[PDB]
Amino acid sequence: SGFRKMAFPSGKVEGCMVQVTCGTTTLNGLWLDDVVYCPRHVICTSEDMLNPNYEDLLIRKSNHNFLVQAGNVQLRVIGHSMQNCVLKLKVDTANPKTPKYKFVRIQPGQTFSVLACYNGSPSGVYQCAMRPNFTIKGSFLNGSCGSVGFNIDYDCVSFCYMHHMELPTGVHAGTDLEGNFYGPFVDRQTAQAAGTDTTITVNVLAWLYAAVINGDRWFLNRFTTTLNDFNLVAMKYNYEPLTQDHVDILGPLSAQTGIAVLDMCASLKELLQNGMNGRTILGSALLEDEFTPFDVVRQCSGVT
Amino acid sequence: SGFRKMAFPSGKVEGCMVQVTCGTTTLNGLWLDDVVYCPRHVICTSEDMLNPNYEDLLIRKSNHNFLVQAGNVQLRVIGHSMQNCVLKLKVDTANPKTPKYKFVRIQPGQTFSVLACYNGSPSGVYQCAMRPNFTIKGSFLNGSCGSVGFNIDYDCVSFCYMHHMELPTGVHAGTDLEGNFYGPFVDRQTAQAAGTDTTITVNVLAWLYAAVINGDRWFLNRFTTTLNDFNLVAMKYNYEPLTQDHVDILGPLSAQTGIAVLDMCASLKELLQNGMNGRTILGSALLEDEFTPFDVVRQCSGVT
Ligand SMILES: COc1ccc2cncc(NC(=O)Cc3cccc(Cl)c3)c2c1
Ligand SMILES: COc1ccc2cncc(NC(=O)Cc3cccc(Cl)c3)c2c1
Repeated sequence: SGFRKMAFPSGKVEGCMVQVTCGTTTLNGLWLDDVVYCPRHVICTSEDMLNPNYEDLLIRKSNHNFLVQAGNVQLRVIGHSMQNCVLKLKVDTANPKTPKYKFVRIQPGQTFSVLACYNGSPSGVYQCAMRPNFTIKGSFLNGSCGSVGFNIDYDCVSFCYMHHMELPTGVHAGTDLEGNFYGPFVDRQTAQAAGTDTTITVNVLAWLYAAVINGDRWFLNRFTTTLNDFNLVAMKYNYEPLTQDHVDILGPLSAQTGIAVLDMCASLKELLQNGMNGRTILGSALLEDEFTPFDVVRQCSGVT
Repeated sequence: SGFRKMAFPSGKVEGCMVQVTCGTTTLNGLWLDDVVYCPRHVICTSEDMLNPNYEDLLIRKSNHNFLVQAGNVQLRVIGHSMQNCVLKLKVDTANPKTPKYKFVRIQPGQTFSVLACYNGSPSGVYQCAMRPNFTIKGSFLNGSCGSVGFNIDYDCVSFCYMHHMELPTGVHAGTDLEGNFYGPFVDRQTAQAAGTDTTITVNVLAWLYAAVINGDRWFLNRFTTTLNDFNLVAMKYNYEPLTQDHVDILGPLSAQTGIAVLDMCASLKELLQNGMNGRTILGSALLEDEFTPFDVVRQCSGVT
């Protein structure tokens, strides 16, 4: 038993973390095979950060201008390209520690592990979620740019996120590994609307199943509800609307506990309308939405 | 900005995770140099788990009975010894991936990262704290025995915890790497008193400093307090008594924010006497005590 905000082991990812220096700026790069991926804002200076002409800024750059360092050994840059908002630097050596990897674009509400890095050195790892508004609530400081988010299935690392920017609101915005930002965000030091963020309902329901599995049952009740009635309650409390696909994904947890998904919806409806009344669920005084149904299954079954 | 329950990168630790099989039982081992450390309850069977005679059970065992597996390759056991509640199996090969390591016994209130493993395979990593009552609130399933807790300074892994047991209350008990349990716990399937657990006050104060550093200031007030007055409040709310040593350790965070430790104590006194009033601090509706002053400094400064 026990329920923690568990991240994937970062080992396979530490072996890809490099330091990228361009001009006066240093950020993190992801060395996979003979390519180093990093945020394109490495070619920028403070003056041009308000609205940079990335194509023009990259033109004044040659392979020898980009300095890629892997721990201590210098990598030789033989090619440079800009793919959306990332630079792909072809290096003459393939990373001996490259794991089996995929570049995947996650959906909002999905979770992943983040390995925060500074100067190519990892400092920590935390599990987080792609918010419905495409922001992430991470922990990032200056120099954390280039830190990646990922998921791990058996031996394959699916890279899903690269950190680029911190919004004035303190939340974080970044891209997939092909350079496409999640959300409407652009790599300019300009004020940007993060958007209205909602609560990932299916994740809160999955965490309620995780609570029952781990002994917390006080929130269970003699009531049930329909998808329609629950969705009216969810709309009032800024929760993502529940669909039959969400109910289907909660099938495994519903079968393990023997609690129908609409009976768990009725418990969540009561928790929303009445609050926690000073109590806790899994050590928390608020409803948690950063555990997908898959995360709860993995943690309560012990998939390695 | 941002404040997460960040764990150390698990890379250096994954390279030491082995699988130990003895008889019908399988648990995790820590392969450092030519020794594999694991919980001694690997030599037990269900019948003798109520009160095992470990000395007698180990006598019926020879080096060839212990099966140590590192990923896929089998290790050759040339020596076996029992040190308190851990077995030290001398293997003929030194772990090529052994990091610079220390075996340290942490104090209650200290934090560490845990790499949960099953069959020698890591599954996740989470940051947690040694509770004042010497239990840990981890996430462990059957087969998680042998999973270690650690801290990392530069390149040195300080191993501080080895998981042995889950108490009937769902909390976890384990040992240091010399086989000494933290707390009064023994490796027997017997009901054991976990003890009264208190809230690590200096950690809650450190997290309040982390809240101010990251924009959350609603809890700050026009009041101050003495060590004595604050300690009366802490006693009523089952918080660890604050000492001048705790105040001294909060010196760096007090200097960064410019908020005197006794003014932050007065804010905590109000939060305890009045609750959060439905609000949150760093995304939480309760007072957090699993971030030491060092953790807050590391996370808000970016030590790699
Ligand atoms: C300067 O202080 C910080 C603190 C925390 C930080 C956390 N994440 C990122 C940082 N910097 C940037 O976002 C730099 C930047 C600016 C505009 C557009 C783009 Cl793509 C990048 C951070 C800086
Ligand atoms: C059998 O199910 C579980 C579930 C979660 C579990 C989480 N941690 C540990 C487990 N097992 C034990 O503690 C085995 C045991 C028993 C008595 C004394 C000692 Cl030293 C060891 C777990 C078992």
